[PDB]
Amino acid sequence: MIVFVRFNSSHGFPVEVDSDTSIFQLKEVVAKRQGVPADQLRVIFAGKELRNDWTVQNCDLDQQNIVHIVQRPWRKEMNATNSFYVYCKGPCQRVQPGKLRVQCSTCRQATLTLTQGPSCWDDVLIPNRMSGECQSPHCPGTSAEFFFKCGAHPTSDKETSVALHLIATNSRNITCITCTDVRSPVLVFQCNSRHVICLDCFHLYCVTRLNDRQFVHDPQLGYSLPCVAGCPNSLIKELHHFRILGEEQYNRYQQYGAEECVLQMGGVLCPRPGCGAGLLPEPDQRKVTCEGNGFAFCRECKEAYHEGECSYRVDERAAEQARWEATTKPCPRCHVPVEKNGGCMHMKCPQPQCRLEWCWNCGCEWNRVCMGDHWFDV
Ligand SMILES: [Cl-]
Ligand SMILES: [Zn+2]
Ligand SMILES: [Zn+2]
Ligand SMILES: [Zn+2]
Ligand SMILES: [Zn+2]
Ligand SMILES: [Zn+2]
Ligand SMILES: [Zn+2]
Ligand SMILES: [Zn+2]
Ligand SMILES: [Zn+2]
Repeated sequence: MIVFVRFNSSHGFPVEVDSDTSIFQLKEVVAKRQGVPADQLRVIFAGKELRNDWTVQNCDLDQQNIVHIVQRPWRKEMNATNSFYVYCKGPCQRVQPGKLRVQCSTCRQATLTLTQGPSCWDDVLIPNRMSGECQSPHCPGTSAEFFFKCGAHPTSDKETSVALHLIATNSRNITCITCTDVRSPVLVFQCNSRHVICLDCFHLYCVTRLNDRQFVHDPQLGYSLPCVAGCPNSLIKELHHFRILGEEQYNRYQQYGAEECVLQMGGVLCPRPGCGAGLLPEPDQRKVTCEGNGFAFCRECKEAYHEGECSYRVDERAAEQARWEATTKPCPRCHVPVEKNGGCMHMKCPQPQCRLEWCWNCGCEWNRVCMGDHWFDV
């Protein structure tokens, strides 16, 4: 039996299997075809992942179906303090806990005394949105500039990372829409229902819909994907979020609209996994080589050039389980209770004979580590 494997490319090259051929064996075959460890490969078919020990018959893989193969190792912390996540592009090259910092938006020093602590994303994302008096001599300094750095290791004061607004530490023990596991962290989709997806699933979701070319062109935004359950008006607008796919898959995303153009005209894409390059032959030509300015292929079947003939829904309970949205403490020194009034973890005690500033979560004296890790609740 012949199925088609899409591996980090939109053309599905063929592989022979029987009914009794296992998934982990199908992987082993594509693994040694492409110089890639099979303990990193993931079989995706009609939006469901196929398990190693399943067979073609267990999978109901008919003749001339199309599977996807994608390189993401499965990675098996729930109780984390942190509130924010950046994408660190060196060294880490992955999603890490963000460390939050503020400075005056004019002089650019750590001298801006904030009118009040932030409590939500818009406070620290939207420009000129919060305020204070800079202490710097002779600085007009009216506006706070919040910036994020990777938390995992030391960072200089200019070595910043982009925030991932959509990503949350899964403190609410919410299950994933696609795979139904309680994983942390998760990406919350900006649909009505706030459907939740784990980072693994997200990866697979993006890379398959990349190979399918089922990405959505929004006139006033570029190319993106909605919430996986097809929720209306849920395109991820904050396009820095497709950086969490790693350089290589992210680089395919940056080429997508360039490639879609080449097809618009009448050209066609090189099928090699790796080279996703666009080419513009004579409309009536059947032979096509990688000329921008590697190999020669057949315009029709997209194999090494030859002669004569060429050879979703999500679950209801999963989707309702996966919605992100579905008092006073004693002052650590004086012991008298205070309420929190918003999202901010910065507390001050109002008894004037103690007046301790403290972290609401930790019950310790307020400090840069709580400031950076969990200034506010999310
Ligand atoms: Cl975040
Ligand atoms: Zn880092
Ligand atoms: Zn200033
Ligand atoms: Zn998942
Ligand atoms: Zn949704
Ligand atoms: Zn090529
Ligand atoms: Zn052909
Ligand atoms: Zn007190
Ligand atoms: Zn704290």
